[PDB]
Amino acid sequence: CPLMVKVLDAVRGSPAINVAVHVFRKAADDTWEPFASGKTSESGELHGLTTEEEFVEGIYKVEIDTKSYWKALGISPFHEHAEVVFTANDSGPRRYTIAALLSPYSYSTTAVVTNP
Amino acid sequence: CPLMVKVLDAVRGSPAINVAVHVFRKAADDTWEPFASGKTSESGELHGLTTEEEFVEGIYKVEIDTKSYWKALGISPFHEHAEVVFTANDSGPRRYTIAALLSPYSYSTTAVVTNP
Amino acid sequence: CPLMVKVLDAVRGSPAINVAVHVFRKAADDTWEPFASGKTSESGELHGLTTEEEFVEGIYKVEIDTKSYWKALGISPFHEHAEVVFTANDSGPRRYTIAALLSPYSYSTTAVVTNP
Amino acid sequence: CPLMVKVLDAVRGSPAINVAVHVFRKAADDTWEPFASGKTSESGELHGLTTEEEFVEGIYKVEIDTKSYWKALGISPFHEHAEVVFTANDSGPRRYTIAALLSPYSYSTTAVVTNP
Ligand SMILES: [Cu+2]
Ligand SMILES: [Cu+2]
Ligand SMILES: [Cu+2]
Ligand SMILES: [Cu+2]
Ligand SMILES: [Cu+2]
Ligand SMILES: [Cu+2]
Repeated sequence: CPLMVKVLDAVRGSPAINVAVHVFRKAADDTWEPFASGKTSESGELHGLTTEEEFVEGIYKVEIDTKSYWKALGISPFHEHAEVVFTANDSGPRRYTIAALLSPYSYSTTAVVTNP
Repeated sequence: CPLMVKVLDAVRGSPAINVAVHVFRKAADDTWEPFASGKTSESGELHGLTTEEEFVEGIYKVEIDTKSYWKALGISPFHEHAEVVFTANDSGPRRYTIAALLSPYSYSTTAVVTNP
Repeated sequence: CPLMVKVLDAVRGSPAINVAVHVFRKAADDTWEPFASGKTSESGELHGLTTEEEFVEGIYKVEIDTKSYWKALGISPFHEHAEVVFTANDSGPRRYTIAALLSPYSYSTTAVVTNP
Repeated sequence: CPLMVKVLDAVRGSPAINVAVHVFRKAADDTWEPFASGKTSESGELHGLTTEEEFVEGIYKVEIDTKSYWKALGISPFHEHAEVVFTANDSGPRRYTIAALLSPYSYSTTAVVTNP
């Protein structure tokens, strides 16, 4: 993968399992175009979103559907989503990991960029 | 001020001054109606977005735009568009503080909800 | 108050009330001398730890103890001992705010340094 | 590994490479006893700190030497360390990952516990 998402749950101290993730890419008309989506695995990871050939230079939006996650567990959270926007491949091809840490009233997101 | 926004820069341990903030409210037809807007002061806060008379039950979006903040540091390239969507006053009136913590590859946001 | 502590609970999106805070200052012999202590108020803040006359250049430790906070929620088991160590006023006097964000398996802390 | 540490740099959007990590275990006399230490790899990970047989029930302290890290890069940070305290194996044997996100004025730490 050049693009991985990883989601952690701060309440339970576990990976967030089975969370919906939607990735969008900013188009020429200046809207968000759907790019990929998936659900996190037992380990809280989502691999296989794209190929290197399909993950070109651009602006991407990762949208994690955290409200459904917290409601599945009986908790009414604050946010609808955890979002993060990043700019890809301005200097060509790279591994990208979007790490997200969730709690009912707070979250953080991080983009890690690695040249293998 | 039942609604307040505070923005901080985690590299420089400073308030983020002149961050544009826009707030929207979901209408009956499911479009986003404009609700309030402002800039963060010297202490990174924005108060006076609304009154309790106008801040009714609903679904609200707060968008922060950090462009002016970065530009004036002489960091033109990186800047942030961040958004939270939440449900307000569903169990009666509350004071909301939306706090955001910025960094070049990471973003955190937290919400503090009290009852006076 | 050139030194302030703010504690927030990220599960409940609330201030943490009655958190004991202790502050220490490194002495000439490299032992930690007691400097100040207090409890967080209703809004999760502690002010009045010191004056600018007493808050001189030095290396300071701030310890937060969340036991009373958890106990009163009926969460006895989990509680936190957290500590930050930092250098204060090295380039002249500054106001410091040490903010902490608690959760069962995660902890965040941030420092905001301004110059009045 | 039943114990891994993972450190990320929020400024550069990379793993934190070559950071010193010290792990302590709380002893019977109620002091911190040294348990293990190591440096993060190219990927920001430290594996091999212990065996399952040696990582028994107890209270552990992970101390990341972040000040040296930031100074290596030319930045005068706020904190001396990123710390985290956790309780291990109260319910027997588990994989533990201590994830840390660093910036010069803020950090977060998370303990992830997984039953393989
Ligand atoms: Cu959605
Ligand atoms: Cu309408
Ligand atoms: Cu813009
Ligand atoms: Cu002395
Ligand atoms: Cu204690
Ligand atoms: Cu050390």
